Amino acid sequence: EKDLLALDSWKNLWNWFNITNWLWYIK
Repeated sequence: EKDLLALDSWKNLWNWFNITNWLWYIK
């Protein structure tokens, strides 16, 4: 129950990119 595409384990990578956090200053 832990393949490579385990969305439960990928959720960590999708949260890694916090562009909305550093993008707050691009506007």
